[PDB]
Amino acid sequence: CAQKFKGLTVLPPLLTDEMIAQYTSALLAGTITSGWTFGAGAALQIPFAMQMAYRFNGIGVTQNVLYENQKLIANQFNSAIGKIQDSLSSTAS
Amino acid sequence: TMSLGAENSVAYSNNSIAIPTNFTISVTTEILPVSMTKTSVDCTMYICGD
Amino acid sequence: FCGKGYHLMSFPQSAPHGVVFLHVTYVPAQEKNFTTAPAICHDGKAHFPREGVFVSNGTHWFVTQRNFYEPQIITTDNTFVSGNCDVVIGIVNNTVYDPLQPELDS
Ligand SMILES: *[C@@H]1O[C@H](CO)[C@@H](O[C@@H]2O[C@H](CO)[C@@H](O[C@@H]3O[C@H](CO)[C@@H](O)[C@H](O)[C@@H]3O)[C@H](O)[C@H]2NC(C)=O)[C@H](O)[C@H]1NC(C)=O
Ligand SMILES: *[C@@H]1O[C@H](CO)[C@@H](O[C@@H]2O[C@H](CO)[C@@H](O)[C@H](O)[C@H]2NC(C)=O)[C@H](O)[C@H]1NC(C)=O
Ligand SMILES: *[C@@H]1O[C@H](CO)[C@@H](O[C@@H]2O[C@H](CO)[C@@H](O)[C@H](O)[C@H]2NC(C)=O)[C@H](O)[C@H]1NC(C)=O
Ligand SMILES: *[C@@H]1O[C@H](CO)[C@@H](O)[C@H](O)[C@H]1NC(C)=O
Ligand SMILES: *[C@@H]1O[C@H](CO)[C@@H](O)[C@H](O)[C@H]1NC(C)=O
Repeated sequence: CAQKFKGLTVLPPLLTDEMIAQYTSALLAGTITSGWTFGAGAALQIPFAMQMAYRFNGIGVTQNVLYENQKLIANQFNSAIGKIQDSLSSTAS
Repeated sequence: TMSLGAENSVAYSNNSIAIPTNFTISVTTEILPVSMTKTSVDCTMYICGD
Repeated sequence: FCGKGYHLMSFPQSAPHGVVFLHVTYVPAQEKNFTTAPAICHDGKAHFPREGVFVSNGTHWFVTQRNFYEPQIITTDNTFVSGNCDVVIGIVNNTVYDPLQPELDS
């Protein structure tokens, strides 16, 4: 089975596929609920809208733009996320 | 079975924020190789000497 | 990249067939609970901080920098006006002190 014999084996990896998923989930939760403060020390909570406003402010656009177009930005993000599933589900991998 | 780390939970809320009130200065090291040993081989003597 | 945390400066050292760096970093500590709001409405106008966040000491309201706790009184020099008070979600009523008219009224 799987060729085998003749002294050719395959060693299983140290980290299973569950530990990696746990790590990625922890990273996602930290990024969502802390922003970038958890990468330099203790995680500090902050509302998501304020974090996005500060990320807008970091690229040269004043923070009132998000506070005026929050609904449009959320809808655009949701549609963009939805399109990724269709893009990946196609046979053209 | 190896342990990934300590469990934690962030107290997320609609209107809540945390601001630090003190700081700590940390100093850490880091080691990086640069060069190795230079060697030369005398092939004629090594293949067969004398 | 240069150490863990907020980088300040580095000092190099020599090692056999190698090199050693000493990274100096800035690490925050001792956080506290606080209550925040996105905007403050004074006279039918929306006020936003310049380079700070809105914080509440249970009863009063202040503005402070995001990396160190340093409360200050909300004035017209700390915030800028844009729009009205019916488009931002979570706006909080308060008052903004004008540091010019009341004392320098002569
Ligand atoms: C911010 O954190 C620093 C430590 O990183 C605080 O300094 C430390 O303050 C404590 C007391 O709060 C000091 O402990 C005591 O100090 C006295 C005076 O020397 C000494 O007689 C006692 O035996 C005891 O050690 C500690 O020494 C001090 N650390 C240093 C390096 O001076 C600082 O107070 C904090 N500031 C705020 C606003 O929280
Ligand atoms: C939060 O901070 C405010 C700002 O100082 C405190 O206000 C108190 O009431 C007036 C406001 O100037 C002062 O006469 C008091 O001395 C203030 N108390 C202080 C400075 O301890 C307020 O008490 C603080 N705490 C709460 C729960 O609101
Ligand atoms: C903040 O202030 C605004 C304006 O003063 C308040 O809006 C008024 O709300 C009352 C009801 O409590 C209405 O009868 C008025 O018509 C509203 N407009 C005005 C100009 O008075 C608002 O209620 C206050 N509170 C909040 C949470 O926004
Ligand atoms: C935050 O506010 C929104 C809108 O008012 C609400 O739907 C949501 O349940 C709130 N989250 C809480 C109270 O945890
Ligand atoms: C802030 O308060 C909430 C409830 O009052 C509490 O669960 C939370 O632990 C507090 N934050 C910190 C950093 O202790």
